[PDB]
Amino acid sequence: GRRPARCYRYCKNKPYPKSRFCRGVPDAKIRIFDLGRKKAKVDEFPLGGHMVSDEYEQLSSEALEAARICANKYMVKSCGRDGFHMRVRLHPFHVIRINKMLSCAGADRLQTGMRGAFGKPQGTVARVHIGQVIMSIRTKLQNEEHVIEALRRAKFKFPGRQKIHISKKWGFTKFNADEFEDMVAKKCLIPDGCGVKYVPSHGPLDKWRVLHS
Amino acid sequence: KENPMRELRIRKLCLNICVGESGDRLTRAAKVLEQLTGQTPVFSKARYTVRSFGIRRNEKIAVHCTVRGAKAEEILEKGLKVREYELRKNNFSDTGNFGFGIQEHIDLGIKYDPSIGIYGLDFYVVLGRPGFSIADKKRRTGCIGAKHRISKEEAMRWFQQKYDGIILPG
Amino acid sequence: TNTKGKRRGTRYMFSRPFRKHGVVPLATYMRIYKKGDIVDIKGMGTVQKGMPHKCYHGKTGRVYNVTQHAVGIVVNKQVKGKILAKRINVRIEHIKHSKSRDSFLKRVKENDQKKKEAKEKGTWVQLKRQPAPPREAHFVRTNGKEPELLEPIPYEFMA
Amino acid sequence: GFVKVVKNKAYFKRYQVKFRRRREGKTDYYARKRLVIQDKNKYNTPKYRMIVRVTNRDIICQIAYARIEGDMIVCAAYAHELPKYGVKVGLTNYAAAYCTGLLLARRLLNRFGMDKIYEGQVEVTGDEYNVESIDGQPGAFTCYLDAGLARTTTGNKVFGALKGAVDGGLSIPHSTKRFPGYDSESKEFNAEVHRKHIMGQNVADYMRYLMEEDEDAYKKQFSQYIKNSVTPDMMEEMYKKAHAAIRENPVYEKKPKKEVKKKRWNRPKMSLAQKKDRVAQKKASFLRAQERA
RNA sequence: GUCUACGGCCAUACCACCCUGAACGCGCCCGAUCUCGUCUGAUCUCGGAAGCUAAGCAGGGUCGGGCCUGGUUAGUACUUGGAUGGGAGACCGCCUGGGAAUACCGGGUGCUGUAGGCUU
RNA sequence: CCUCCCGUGGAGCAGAAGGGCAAAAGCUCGCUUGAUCUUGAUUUUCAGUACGAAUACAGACCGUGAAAGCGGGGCCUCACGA
RNA sequence: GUUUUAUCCGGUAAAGCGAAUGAUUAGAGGUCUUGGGGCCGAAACGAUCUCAACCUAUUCUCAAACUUUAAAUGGGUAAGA
Ligand SMILES: [Mg+2]
Ligand SMILES: [Mg+2]
Ligand SMILES: [Mg+2]
Ligand SMILES: [Mg+2]
Ligand SMILES: [Mg+2]
Ligand SMILES: [Mg+2]
Ligand SMILES: [Mg+2]
Ligand SMILES: [Mg+2]
Ligand SMILES: [Mg+2]
Ligand SMILES: [Mg+2]
Repeated sequence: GRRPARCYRYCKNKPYPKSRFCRGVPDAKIRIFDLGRKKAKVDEFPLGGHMVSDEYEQLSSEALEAARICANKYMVKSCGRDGFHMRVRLHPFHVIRINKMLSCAGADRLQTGMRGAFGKPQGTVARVHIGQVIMSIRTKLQNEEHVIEALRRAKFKFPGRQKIHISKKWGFTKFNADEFEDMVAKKCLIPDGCGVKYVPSHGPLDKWRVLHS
Repeated sequence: KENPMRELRIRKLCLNICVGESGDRLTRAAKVLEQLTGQTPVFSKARYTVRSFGIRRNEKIAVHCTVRGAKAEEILEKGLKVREYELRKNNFSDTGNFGFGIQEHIDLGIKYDPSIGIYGLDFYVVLGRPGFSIADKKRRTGCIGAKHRISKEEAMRWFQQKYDGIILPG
Repeated sequence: TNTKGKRRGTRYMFSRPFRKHGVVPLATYMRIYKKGDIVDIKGMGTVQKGMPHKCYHGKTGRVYNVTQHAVGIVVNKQVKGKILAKRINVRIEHIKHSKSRDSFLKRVKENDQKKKEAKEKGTWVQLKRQPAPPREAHFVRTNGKEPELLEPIPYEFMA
Repeated sequence: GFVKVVKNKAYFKRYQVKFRRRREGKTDYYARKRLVIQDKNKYNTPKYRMIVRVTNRDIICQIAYARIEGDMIVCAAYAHELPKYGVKVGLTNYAAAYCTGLLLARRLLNRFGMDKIYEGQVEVTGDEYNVESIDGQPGAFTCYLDAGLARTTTGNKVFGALKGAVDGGLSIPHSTKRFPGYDSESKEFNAEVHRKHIMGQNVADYMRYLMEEDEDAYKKQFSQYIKNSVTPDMMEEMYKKAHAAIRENPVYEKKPKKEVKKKRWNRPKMSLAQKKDRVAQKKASFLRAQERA
């Protein structure tokens, strides 16, 4: 029912989002993008490991769903259901089309060949660049090998080449792990849920004195 | 101690009678308002057409008139006399002005007439200070400034001092 | 297969800049345009009358006729392998003085003044502007400071 | 609150302010563009407009032409210099508007040296008058009325000033529809009640009307009229001799004042060092308050 | 040092709140006979001058929002021209020139024209 | 329905979409017929032919407005025929 | 069919979405309501626990028919008798 992904591997078209011009798009295969203990605080999961593409290509929503399921199963097996938090960082926004031909023994049957060849929406894929992050897993610092193995197993659900990278940031934040603790101590960062709020040294002094109090 | 230019006073009183439909009922309601105010009122068309209330667009629905000055003071006095000088806490808006309703128009001064119904009406007094007209003037119009405004608390206090009223905990 | 409407493809060309909508400032009307001076045709979209065609946006021409609200401009247009001097009527909202001409005339006046002054004081002076000459020989002092040694940095994957 | 903040960051990020005088509510730019812009085939021929602005206590009459760096004013007359001769009380009324328009007209004509020619309508009546240029002589000065944001209904003091100027001798295109004499019912101009308004007879009638009903209300209304004894019977002759004095000497001479020490009445803007020090002191005091607990 | 009238550029000028305002002024303010408009003298128009800077307005303030301008981002992204360069490709590197934009970190917060006042 | 406050337009401008517009180009009133009589020039498609449409003028006769002005159809991009 | 020096023109590549318009992930903090309701609250949910919706500050990912910003290459004009 679905064409091989090699037919839609490369970014050959302009982006074709689901909009008021592209109507009738079927839903993407991936609906859930965050798994594990999403409610875990920032300091709970210091280690962050990403899986990073090396090819400018298109990843299908079915491939993202399969990789998410595989990584979730391995992480639940190894670190337990509350010991990790995974975030898929690719959303299938690019609609791929199909010019369907009649798969019978006849070309006279109104096939028309390449006339009016613009196709109906086949599905959705995500566009990934060289260096872009596909999946992220944050967890305790001692589950580094489990994160690496989960991402390695998830790599097999994707066409191109991917690298595993243990990032230097603290968890899913954009701040370095070595500089995270002192920044929180001096209140440049305030935890809220899975992320932190950066508090710059500007604004009203009332927001400063609600801190330090 | 208090600047004389900060004294609260009634800007307008804004009587309104919302008859459901047009015709003789609306004409009699207009006669009621003109009799009460000594002042010709105006009609209000219906903005939209609703089947539930049975009105069509651009159909004369209500009648209303704004009254300013000593006549507003007297009409408000009569309305509050009918209300027994008591108002609910929520009868006051957050912009510093308030209002109430009168069920029958004949219990305030105006005698009944057989060619006149038993119409009720709405009073909505708008408070103000000297200098509120700058928001309405044509040349060099401007806002009134934060301290010059009227709060709900100030409107309640003014009601209590002037008309020795009772603010019920509604 | 393209339409031939007068304003096809002008969606951004004739749109106003960001936060510069509304009333047209009056200095644009207060400008003075004589015959023979050089103007740039731009074509703002606030004023829909007397608009230039999209092929004259960004072009520069010479004024030959002045009316109450517009000017007549002789502007070169290239059509296939020929350039022809078109004459267009454009309201003054869509034009402005070209500063290249102003700078050139200021240079001419300054050069004439230089000729007069140099003939007064005898000594010759250079008027033709020369292109950027090669840099001349010079000494670069170290000020007792050894130049900083630079080496390429090692690779690391960032994000 | 539970409603979207309308004036959030993005609202101010995309907000486009209007022109400064539009925000101040002083200039109608739609009228100004049609009023001050000269035809391009007239080049640098100035376009003169007679600005009239009636104030709570003054009337300003100016003649100006537009330039890129700003309006250039060639002649200004005020109602506050009327007490220099004749009328001293009851300014900012219709008669004072006529007087200041006449004063502006005479002063401009004297500055341009056109006085013996273009004498205007010396004998005042409310009927229409339009000066005509004399051939072989410099042409009549032509300007256009700028009423601003004033509502130009019949009887406006801006049209009183216009009548004063056109009687002084300027060629201002106008009609009699907006003069106080005009009858909106019969579409006719009375031209006599207009002269009454020019001579202030309505104000005098008000004075003698208040005298016969409520003397203390008369005092409250025309309090300053009582000072120096301006009375309804002499009001018209006051205005006549004021017009005569305006015609006799329209030249303005300035009042000199230079012996003023440079005193500053405004707080100067704080420096960056001062603001930083203030913030630091506030932080220190807050921490001190906490440690005192 | 300021204000008024008319402006030019149109936020360094806007927005929110707070403080101060001498003198002229600008205003608020008082009234409805006349001019003129209203359901209403609220607006508009007109005639004034008892009181007031409470508001408008002006100046200043805010580790203020915005806006303006710099630094960083970054010689990064992108890119003109070149190669019988690499790679199965996808794409990538180099040569030759050009070269950004967020986040983040600083500074600033109207300038000025004409005419006329006030300020010992 | 009536009242206050906020409100950069997030509405409306006949219609498709795009542009434009706030004491506007939107809404409501008042008066009107410039949607009139004419000659040329020009722009758009373009061969620099035509039609259509449009822009700036000039000469009449008018409309409106206190006036500056604006108006010879519709805010602009289509709505047509040897 | 070129450069240089002045001077305009543009909205592509890139970038942005804690900037408008559309698309979209997740937590966090607040308190109104025809959200569910809630276990002992009818009794004044005596109470306050949860989930909604909403708001606020953040956060992941996007646009040929989105955009504040914005290249390289490019187009016009000028460089005098
Ligand atoms: Mg097969
Ligand atoms: Mg393709
Ligand atoms: Mg006007
Ligand atoms: Mg700031
Ligand atoms: Mg390069
Ligand atoms: Mg004509
Ligand atoms: Mg038109
Ligand atoms: Mg384009
Ligand atoms: Mg792009
Ligand atoms: Mg967005």
